[PDB]
Amino acid sequence: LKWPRDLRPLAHHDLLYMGQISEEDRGDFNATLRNFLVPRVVGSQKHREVREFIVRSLKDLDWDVEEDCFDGQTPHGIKPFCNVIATLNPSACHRLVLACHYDSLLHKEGTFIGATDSAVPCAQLLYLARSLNGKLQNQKTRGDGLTLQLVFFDGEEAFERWSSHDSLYGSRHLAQKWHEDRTSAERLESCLERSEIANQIDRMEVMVLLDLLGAENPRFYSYFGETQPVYRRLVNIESRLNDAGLMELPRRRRRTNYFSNSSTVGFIEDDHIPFLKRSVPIVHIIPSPFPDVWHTLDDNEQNLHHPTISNLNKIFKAFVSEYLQL
Repeated sequence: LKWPRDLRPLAHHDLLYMGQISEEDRGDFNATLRNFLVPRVVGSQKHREVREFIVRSLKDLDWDVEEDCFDGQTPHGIKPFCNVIATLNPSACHRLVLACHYDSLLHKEGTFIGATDSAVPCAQLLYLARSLNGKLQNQKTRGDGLTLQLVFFDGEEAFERWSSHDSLYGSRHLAQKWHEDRTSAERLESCLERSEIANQIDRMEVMVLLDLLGAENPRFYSYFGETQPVYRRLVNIESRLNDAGLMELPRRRRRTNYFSNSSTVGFIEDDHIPFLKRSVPIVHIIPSPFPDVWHTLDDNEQNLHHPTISNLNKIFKAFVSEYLQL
């Protein structure tokens, strides 16, 4: 079946512009990232400070920001959780949703930063909102029924052994909340003609979930045939950026190959699961294999690979620009 929205290839001018990273761009991203490179344990002061920083950053950009807060039972007793949902144009029927988790694992061995997991994704979402703000604010005026939404999930990590009941606290909560919140196309602005809207979850046109990003040479695959048309845009954008010589490589005459033009047989549990189960199309931007530092105390700032992060930022900026026709 065809994707419900016609995907217009990015004009060369826009590809080149989105594929630019200046010294001011690097500095802004790095300043943003520094705010996340702290332990973010559920219920802790630093976790609250990170949430407040996300919320303030997006409110300052004139986004609608909801703090979806609740208490949930865990193997460590009752815990507070707060998802952050930022929506550029609340009234727009359809949302391109970009997401990640902002909590960090309570690690048995000691202080755990979770730099890839998911401090970098968090910073990338805020960087997108900041770097594209002018274009996003212009797009919001169009009345085209499409907008950008950023979701920062709380409580992705298990407190003890990962299980259906101990993991994905924020995403399970939000998916259920939105699924049970009934609405219809008539209540919303400019829904696509053949849309079936019965609840808030139906407004998530596609959820692009970023996780475990920041290590060198990640390998992505299309995890869902349903979103192959969207995934293939990431493949294409990466190819075009390489052809134009806009990717950072350590030697001349190399290419990045992050987005494999294949699917893989791999089952990964993550914040998309509660949405997938409710028919939200998913693009899961998570590497396979996971970074070598995964869930070790070495998942820290110095083990990040900055040229890779820069390259990913170019792909993501170009992707959002293409999808929203910025």
